[PDB]
Amino acid sequence: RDNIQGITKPAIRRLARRGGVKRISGLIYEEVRAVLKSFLESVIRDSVTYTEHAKRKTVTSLDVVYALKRQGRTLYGFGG
Amino acid sequence: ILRDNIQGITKPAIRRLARRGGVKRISGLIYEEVRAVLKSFLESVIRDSVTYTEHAKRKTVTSLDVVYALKRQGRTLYGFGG
Amino acid sequence: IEGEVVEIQIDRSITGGHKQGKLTIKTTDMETIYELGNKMIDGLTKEKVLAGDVISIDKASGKITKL
Amino acid sequence: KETKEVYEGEVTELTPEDKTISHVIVGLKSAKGTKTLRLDPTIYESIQREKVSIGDV
Amino acid sequence: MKALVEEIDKKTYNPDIYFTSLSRPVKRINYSLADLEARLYT
Amino acid sequence: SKARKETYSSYIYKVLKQTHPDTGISQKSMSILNSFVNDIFERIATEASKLAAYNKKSTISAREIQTAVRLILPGELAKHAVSEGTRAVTKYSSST
Amino acid sequence: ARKETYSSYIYKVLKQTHPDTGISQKSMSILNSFVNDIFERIATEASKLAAYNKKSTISAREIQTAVRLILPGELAKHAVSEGTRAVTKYS
Amino acid sequence: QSRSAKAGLTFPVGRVHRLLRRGNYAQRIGSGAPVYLTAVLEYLAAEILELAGNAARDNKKTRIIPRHLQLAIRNDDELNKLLGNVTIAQGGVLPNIHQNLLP
Amino acid sequence: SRSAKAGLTFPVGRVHRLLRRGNYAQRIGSGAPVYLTAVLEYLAAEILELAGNAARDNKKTRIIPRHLQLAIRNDDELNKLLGNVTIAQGGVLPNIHQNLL
Amino acid sequence: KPHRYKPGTVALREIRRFQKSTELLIRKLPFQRLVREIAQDFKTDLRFQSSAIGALQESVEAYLVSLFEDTNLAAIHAKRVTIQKKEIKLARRLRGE
Amino acid sequence: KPHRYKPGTVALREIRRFQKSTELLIRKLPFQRLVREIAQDFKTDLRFQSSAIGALQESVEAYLVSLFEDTNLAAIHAKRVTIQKKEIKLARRLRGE
Repeated sequence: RDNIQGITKPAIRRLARRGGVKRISGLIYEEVRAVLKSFLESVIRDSVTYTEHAKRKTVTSLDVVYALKRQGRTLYGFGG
Repeated sequence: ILRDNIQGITKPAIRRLARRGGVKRISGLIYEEVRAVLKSFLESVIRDSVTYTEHAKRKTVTSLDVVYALKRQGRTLYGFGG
Repeated sequence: IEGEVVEIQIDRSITGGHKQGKLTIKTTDMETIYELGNKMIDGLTKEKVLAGDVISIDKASGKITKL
Repeated sequence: KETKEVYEGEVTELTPEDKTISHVIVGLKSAKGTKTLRLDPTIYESIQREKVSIGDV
Repeated sequence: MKALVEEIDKKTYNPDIYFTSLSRPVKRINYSLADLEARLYT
Repeated sequence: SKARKETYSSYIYKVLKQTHPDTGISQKSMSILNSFVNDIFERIATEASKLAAYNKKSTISAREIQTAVRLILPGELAKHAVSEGTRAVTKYSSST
Repeated sequence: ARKETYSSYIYKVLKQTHPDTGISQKSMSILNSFVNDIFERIATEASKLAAYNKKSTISAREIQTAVRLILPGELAKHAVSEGTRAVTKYS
Repeated sequence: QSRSAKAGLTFPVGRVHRLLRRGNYAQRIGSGAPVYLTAVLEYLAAEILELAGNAARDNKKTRIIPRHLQLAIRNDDELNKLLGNVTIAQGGVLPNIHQNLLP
Repeated sequence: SRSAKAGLTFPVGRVHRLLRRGNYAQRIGSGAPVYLTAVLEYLAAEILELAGNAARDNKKTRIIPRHLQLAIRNDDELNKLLGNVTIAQGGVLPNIHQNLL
Repeated sequence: KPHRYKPGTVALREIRRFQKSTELLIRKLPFQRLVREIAQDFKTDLRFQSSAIGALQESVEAYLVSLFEDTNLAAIHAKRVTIQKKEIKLARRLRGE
Repeated sequence: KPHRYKPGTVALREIRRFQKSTELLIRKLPFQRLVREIAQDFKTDLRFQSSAIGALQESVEAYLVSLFEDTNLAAIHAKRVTIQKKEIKLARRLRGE
C-alpha cells in the first residue's frame, strides 16, 4: 500500500545526472513518477497476458523479454 | 529532366504545405532545409522501391512496389494498392 | 618529388602562424604529408591544382609540373 | 579543330581584389542565368580600358 | 596553360582558405574513455 | 485478360446494409477498408503463428486467437472481440 | 536437458581473429541474442519477399536481396560479394 | 450450406481458413481460429464503417468520403492508438488550430 | 561437414534445419543456407573485431558489455542497424553539451 | 485610402481553407521529373506510370505536414511563432532521426 | 577558511562519476514492492520469479535515461539550463506519445 513512493527524490536526481541536467524543477519528480506508473502498467499488461496464456502462476524472464520485444525495445542480455 | 531538378518544389508550395501544417510565419531559411529532407526521404524510399522492382523482374515501378516498400518502414500507406 | 595528390589544405595568416599548409602526395609505395612554408603555398595557389592528378615538384627550382 | 569558351551578359559589379595589379570579380548576368568570375589582371586592365560600368553588356 | 577565367561562388570561395580533396573502409576511433573526457574537458 | 481477384466487397456491403441501409460507398474508401481489413488480418495471423511458437504448441486454436487479440488489441476492443468470438464459438459448436 | 547455442562457433571465430582475449558469459548472452535476432529478421524478410513473388521456394537470390536491402550500402555489398563467392566455391 | 450462415457470420469462415492454411502460419489449425478471426474482423469492420458513416452524414453527404474516414479514425483516441503510423488516402488533417496564435 | 570444406564456421546443417522447421516455406534452397551462414560469419567477425578493438583500447583483456556498446555506438552503421537495441549494463556514451560548460 | 489587411489576418483564413481540404499541394510535373532524375542515378531506363507517383506524393506531404505540426509545437515551446532552423533540426532529432 | 564549491561544479563531477557506472540507481526492495503492488491490484495471488525483474528495471532505466537526454535537448533549445514541465511534456509528445 502506497509503495509507489519508494522511488525517492535523490534517486530521481541521480537519473537526472545520468542525463546531464543541472537543475530540476519540483513538479518533475512526481511527473516522472506518473510516467513510471504508466510505463510499468503498460509493460505488465502484456507480460501477465503471456503469463496467464502460458498457464503459469509465476512469471518468467522469457515472458517479459518477449512481451517487451513485441513493443519494440529489444532487451538484450538477461533472458536472451 | 536529368539536372538541377531539386529546386522543382517552389516557395508557394512550401507555404501551402506549412499552412496545412498550421504555421503562419515562415522563416527565410526553412525552404532548402525542407527541400533537403524531402530529397532524403525520396532517395530512402526509392532505393527500396527499385530493389523491389528489380528483384521482381519488372521494368516499371508500380504502385504496389512503393506501397509495400513503405510497409517495411512502418508507413503502411492505405488506399492505392490496398 | 612526384605522385598522386590526395589532400591539400591551405589557411590564412593568424597571429599564431603566418601560413600553415599541408598537402598529401600518395604514390604506389608511399603516402605522406609535407609542410608548406609560405613560398610553396603561393606557388601552389598561383595555378589551380585539384587532388587526384599526377604532379611533379622540383624542390631546388621551386616550380610545379603537372604530369 | 578547336573548342572555345564564351562568356557574355550584363555586368552587375566590378570588385577589384586590392605593388601588383589585383584580380577583379565580375558579376556577369544573362537572361537565363547568373554567375561570378575571377579575371586575370591583364584582363582587368583590358576591361577597364573599355571604360565599362555597371549595367553595360 | 593557366586559365584566365575561373568560375567563383561568392559565399563558397574565399581567398583566405584554399581547400581541395578527393577490408571495409572505416576510420580509426579511440575507445579510451579517459582520452575522450580529456579532449572534451580541455 | 484477368483470371480472378479476391476482395471483401460482398461481406463489407452486407455489413453496411445491416448497420446503415442509407449510406453510399466511394471506391477509394472501399480500397481503404480493404487495406485495413487485410492489415488487421495478417497482423493477427502472424501473431497467432508466433503465439503457437511461444509454448512450442503445434496446434492453433481459438484460445490462441483470443489471447493474441487481448495482447495486441487494447483492453476494450480486446474484451469485446473475445466475448463476441467466444459466444460465436459456443453457439457454433452447439449447432454441431 | 539439452539447449542450443552459438557459443563454440563465435568462440573459435574470436580465436581465429584474436586468440588473445576472451568473452564473458553475459557477453555470450548478448552475442547469442544478436545472432538469432538477425537470423530471424533475415528469415522472415526472405519469407515475405519469396511468398510475394507468388513463389513458394526460397533460393540464394531471395536472401541475397534481403540482406542487400536490410543492411546499408557498404554492408549490403560486402555481404553480397562474400556470400556469392562462398556459394560459388561451394557449388 | 456454409458454416457462416448457420453461425450467423457475414465474413467467410472458409476463405479465412484457407488463407490461414496457405499463409505459412502453422501446420495444424483448429476449427476455432477461422471462426474467431471472422468474428473479430466483422466486429472491427462494423465499428469502422459505422464511424465512417457518421463522419459522412455529419457533412451533408450520403457517401463515405476518405476524408470522412480520416476524421472518423482521428476523433477516437482508441483508433488513433491502434493506428499511430498509418496514412489514409485523401484524408487531409484534422482542423486543429492553436490557441496561442489567436489574437 | 560441408561448412568445414566451404570455409564456414556456423554449420549449414543446423541453419537449414531451422529454416525447414521455422515455418517459412515448404521449399528451401541449397545455396541459400550457405549464403546465410556466410553473411552471419561476416557480421559476427565485424562485431567481434570491434569488441576486441574496444577492449584493447581500454587496456583490458576482459570484454565488458561497455566495450561492445561502444563498438555499436562509434560505428554509425550499427546504430542505424541497431537503433532500438539496448545493451545490458553498457552505460552511456560520454556526451556533454557545449553550451552547458 | 486603399483597404489593406494587417499582416497575419489572412494567415488564419489560409490555414482554415487548407485544413478542410485534402488535395495535393505539389505540382505533378515537377514531382515526377524529380522522381525520374533521382531514380536515374541508381539505375538507368526507368518506367513510371500514372499510378506509382501519387502514392509517393501523398506519403511525402503527409510526412511533411506532420513535421510542420510538431515544428509548430516546438516553436510554441520556444515562446515564439516564427519557425527557424533549429526547430526543424530538433524536431527531426526527437522524432527518431 | 571553509572550502565550499560553487553551485553546479559538484554536478559535473557527479555526472562524470555516474556516466562511467553501469549500475542501477533503484534499490531492489522498493522496485520489487512496486511491481508486487502492480500485481496485487492487477491479479490476486500472483508469484514472481527471481528473474523477470532485471528486465523490468533495466528497460526502465534505459527508457528514463533516454527520455532524460530528450528533455535535456529540449531544455537547452529553450536557451536555459533548468528543465521544466513543458520540456518533458514536449519530449514525450514528440517521441511518439
